Amino acid sequence: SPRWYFYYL
Amino acid sequence: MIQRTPKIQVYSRHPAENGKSNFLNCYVSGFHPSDIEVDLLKNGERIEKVEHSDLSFSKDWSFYLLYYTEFTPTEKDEYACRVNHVTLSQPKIVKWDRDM
Amino acid sequence: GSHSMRYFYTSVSRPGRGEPRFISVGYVDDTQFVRFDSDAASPREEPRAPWIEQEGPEYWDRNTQIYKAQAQTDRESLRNLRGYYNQSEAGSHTLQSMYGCDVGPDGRLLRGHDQYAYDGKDYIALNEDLRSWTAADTAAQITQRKWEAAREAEQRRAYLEGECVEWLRRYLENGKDKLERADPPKTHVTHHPISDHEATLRCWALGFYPAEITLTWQRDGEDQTQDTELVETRPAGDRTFQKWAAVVVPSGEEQRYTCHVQHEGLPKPLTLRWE
Repeated sequence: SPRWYFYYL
Repeated sequence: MIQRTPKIQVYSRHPAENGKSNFLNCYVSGFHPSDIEVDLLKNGERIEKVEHSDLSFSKDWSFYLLYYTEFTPTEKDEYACRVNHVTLSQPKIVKWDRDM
Repeated sequence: GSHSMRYFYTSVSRPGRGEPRFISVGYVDDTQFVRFDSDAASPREEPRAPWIEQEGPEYWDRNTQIYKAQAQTDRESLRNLRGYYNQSEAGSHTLQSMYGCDVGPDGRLLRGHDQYAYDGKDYIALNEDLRSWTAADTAAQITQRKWEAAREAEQRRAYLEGECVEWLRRYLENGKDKLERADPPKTHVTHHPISDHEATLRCWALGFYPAEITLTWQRDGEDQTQDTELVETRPAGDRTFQKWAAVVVPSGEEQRYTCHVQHEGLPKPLTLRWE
């Protein structure tokens, strides 16, 4: 499954 | 941005025998940006009912797609892939050759 | 038995035509098993392999909600990147993202990946040590400083070491033979006369999985690297791959030439001659 942590460049 | 011209291979899913059913493949890769147009041709004419893979890319970031249709090759029939891309001033046509 | 799970994200801004397109494809090894497209009529995660269709609506709904939040994140990433590069509002830009985990037969993390490319160039990548970044340029150093400051590497490393590996574990359980089975290549050599003095021997590998393969021509046991034509490995359309290698040989030296096929489907490499 895709990860559910997100990080802005 | 640096634009990259598509590499193109045209080939059968199985070794070609005259009058035996098969799938005609056109594999386009290494193009940037991702917008691209691929047609399969039978004797210069566009084949309708052509499917394609989901846009993906390899670890080196090169985008790729497989365009493919059912086909039954013969001695007479000419098959080709015709690709349009921002990098191409004219459509690139690559003929299918059973030996490659 | 050495498996990997990878997500490939593409976000494409189109300033005239509305908000940016987000697409995702998920892979176990060389097998695509899921897709998501924001331009679908009713955007939802969809199965692309038979062994994943056994997952229930909760699976698809949960993943759909994640892709939606990811798409939004990427929108902000694209906006920041525009500013870093002093780009105009008019231009379309592409963010490609790739993350995943490689495991040994013990099913624990051998290698973790987490990397980005902007407009088709390397931007930033997590180093093999999952503790440090490589930036491609001065723009990517802005991102490096932020992520360094906020210690987001530790977070990533923990995802890659934990959750990534457990999802992979589950998918191998569901896949069984479809994912554990290495299909050896079907091999043959073809002869293509050039003139009365020269012929091309073409050595063929077909119907193989996974994609990783080595094809080489030898002349009396010596490698013909610089004199061998080698096509890029290509999908057949049935979840198998193809490749060939070609060498131009002088008439009556055919039997000096051996084609060598290495593939995990083969206990030991095959040696082929033109017959």
